[PDB]
Amino acid sequence: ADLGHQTLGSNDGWGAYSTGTTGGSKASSSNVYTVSNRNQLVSALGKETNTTPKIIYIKGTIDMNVDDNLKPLGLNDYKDPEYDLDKYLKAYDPSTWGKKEPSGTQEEARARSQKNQKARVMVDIPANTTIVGSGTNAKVVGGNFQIKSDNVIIRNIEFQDAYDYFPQWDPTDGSSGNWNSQYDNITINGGTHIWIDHCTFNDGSRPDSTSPKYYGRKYQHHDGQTDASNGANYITMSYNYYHDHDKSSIFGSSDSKTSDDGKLKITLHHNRYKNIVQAAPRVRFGQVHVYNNYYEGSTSSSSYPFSYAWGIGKSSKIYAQNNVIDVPGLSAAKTISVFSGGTALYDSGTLLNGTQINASAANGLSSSVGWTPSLHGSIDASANVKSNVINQAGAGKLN
Ligand SMILES: O=C(O)[C@H]1O[C@H](O[C@@H]2[C@H](O)[C@@H](O)[C@@H](O)O[C@@H]2C(=O)O)[C@H](O)[C@@H](O)[C@H]1O
Ligand SMILES: [Ca+2]
Ligand SMILES: [Ca+2]
Ligand SMILES: [Ca+2]
Repeated sequence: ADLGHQTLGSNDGWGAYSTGTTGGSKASSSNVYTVSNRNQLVSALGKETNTTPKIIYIKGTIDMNVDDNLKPLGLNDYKDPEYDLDKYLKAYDPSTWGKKEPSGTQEEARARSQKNQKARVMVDIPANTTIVGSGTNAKVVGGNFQIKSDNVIIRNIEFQDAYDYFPQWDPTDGSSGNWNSQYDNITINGGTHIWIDHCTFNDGSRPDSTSPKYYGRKYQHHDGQTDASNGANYITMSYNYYHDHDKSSIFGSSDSKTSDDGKLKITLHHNRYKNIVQAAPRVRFGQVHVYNNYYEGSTSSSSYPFSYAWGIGKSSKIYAQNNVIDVPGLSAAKTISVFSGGTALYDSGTLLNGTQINASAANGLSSSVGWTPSLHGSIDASANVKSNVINQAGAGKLN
């Protein structure tokens, strides 16, 4: 079968559980689409009631920041009449505003501005859908695909620059505050039976090195790359290339969402993470199988310095096998970041800078996560992971 018609293998990660991930493989003739712009994409997807098996081939570059005539939209097109960046900055300067949450005219105007862009860039993917890139140059630019449905395959697409024109200031986010934006490339919001394979995720032509600092903090236009929240379950992400981005993959969005316990069952394998700062992945609650991934970066990089690979969040149950991390000078312990409530990590075969390490033991964590993954394909020796992943991961590697 071609990429449009292929299904997730019956052993290929958590996505293969129960009914598995077949996407729109069973699509009838009238439900196979080829799309090359936002209008065609939105027409093909339809609404949440569009649950018939469907296949969507993406041809070329699809820019999501466009109006109904496909004319590009920017800051001044989305801006609420009452919003002004200068006045926003003046209103919420810690020097005069202090550390209270931004409120009043400018923040309300920014929120409205944000919703205006959201209307264009954010799109829901209905049940029983396969979306695949045709050829080697299929791109989604500025878009945020959201999956709340069951049974969705996304493959062979380069997702670029899910860019928010209206970052929100939060003075309480961290010890010196932070700017936060709303769009990921893909958000799995309660979505189930999902395969994301051979995709590329990056910040396009607007990397964070092109954003200024306000209040001494990066004016952050991006959020996540592939995030999963709100009971998202039975997901395989394989052979993806994540690069040049801050926060990559957050699975479980809140310590308070205890209903995520027993969910967020995600398998990540053969993914490449190059110049990713953090959260690759950051996990709360979930039984997450992380195997044969390759991580490369620098702690001293001027654009996207390495912070950590695995985030051991509250009640996380990461099961890691034969992953390879290449970050000069990094200690075994600092391969991961442990957050309150994170107490356990299974890792075997972890290679740091060519040396076998035990990331869990280096951090005083229990090696018992209470499960062993049965749904997986062949496991590469750590020795071959770097080569295999560099050669095979990302969009434009099949076609
Ligand atoms: O900004 C986000 O997407 C995340 O915010 C929180 O992250 C923390 C900090 O805000 C962030 O700058 C970095 O230091 O990581 C922190 C963390 O991972 O805890 C939330 O905890 C995340 O779920 C996410 O919303
Ligand atoms: Ca944050
Ligand atoms: Ca976020
Ligand atoms: Ca997100």
